[PDB]
Amino acid sequence: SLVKALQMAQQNFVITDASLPDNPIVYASRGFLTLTGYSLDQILGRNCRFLQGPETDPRAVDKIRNAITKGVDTSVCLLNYRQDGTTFWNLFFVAGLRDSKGNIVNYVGVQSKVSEDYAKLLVNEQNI
Amino acid sequence: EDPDYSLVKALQMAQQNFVITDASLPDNPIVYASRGFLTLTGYSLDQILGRNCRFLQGPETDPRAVDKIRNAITKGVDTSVCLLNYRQDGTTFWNLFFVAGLRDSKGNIVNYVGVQSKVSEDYAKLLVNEQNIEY
Ligand SMILES: *[C@@]12=NC3=[C]C([C])=C([C])[C]=C3N([C][C]([O])[C]([O])[C]([O])[C]OP([O])([O])=O)C1=NC(=O)[N]C2=O
Ligand SMILES: *[C@@]12=NC3=[C]C([C])=C([C])[C]=C3N([C][C]([O])[C]([O])[C]([O])[C]OP([O])([O])=O)C1=NC(=O)[N]C2=O
Repeated sequence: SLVKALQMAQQNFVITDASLPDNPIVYASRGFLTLTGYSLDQILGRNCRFLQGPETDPRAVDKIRNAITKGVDTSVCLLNYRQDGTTFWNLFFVAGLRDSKGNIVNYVGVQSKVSEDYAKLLVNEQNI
Repeated sequence: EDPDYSLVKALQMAQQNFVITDASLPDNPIVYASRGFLTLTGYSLDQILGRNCRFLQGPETDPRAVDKIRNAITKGVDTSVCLLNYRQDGTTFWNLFFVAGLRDSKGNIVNYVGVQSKVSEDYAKLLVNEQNIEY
């Protein structure tokens, strides 16, 4: 009763269109704007990867990239950057929205800023 | 290990037929719609976005069923309703849709997610008899 219990804050979510080449962001909640610091215009049309930066863990990025292309739902905690250049730890959950026949045309992303000590716990788990 | 998200679950059981409304905006207008909702209703994105979902309703739509959602919506309680909707061409179908409010850190509903589905005639009769029980 933790990983899901805390993460439950859902006002931070995006929707992406997989039918467009780089699975770009087609919708972002105002909460996502608040969290990331970006305007709607500087988000829409872009792959969510733009939040990442120098100190972002590449091996973590690889894990979700694979999860997404394989269509499996997963969550991941990695280092993200705001509009201004500050960094927060992002625990986000990505889930593919399958049509009646099982094809993914949209994806849901739910983002969460997590504390330092919780991030350390989540990252170490990923290091296995 | 993995979350039981109100939003994620509502969406996964949606069958690519859903919308997102913005509660902060006047009259809780649709700010996103899946292609599934597009084909179902016959409207284009330009004919949908910025509008309240009530535009799918018409002369025969049960005003009682409508009252049910309106109430559940103002009280921020998740519910599903089966009412008669009208496509852009004016043909009718029975819509069984589910709506769930999304709250911010302060508990305020800032977004709604709706999940619509066309139901067969025989199935509708069932859902409606059940619906009528509370009266
Ligand atoms: C971003 N959230 C997010 C939400 C959705 C629904 C999807 C599909 C992806 C993300 N990403 C992951 C990112 O876009 C990309 O998939 C990964 O970087 C791996 O692919 P690449 O090609 O870059 O190796 C999110 N990434 C973030 O860093 N933060 C989020 O909140
Ligand atoms: C519409 N789906 C739908 C989805 C969401 C997310 C929300 C918030 C509402 C709907 N409506 C209900 C409608 O917009 C309105 O809230 C009710 O009619 C009651 O309000 P009013 O002020 O009009 O009495 C949906 N209505 C439909 O008829 N069909 C759906 O698919």
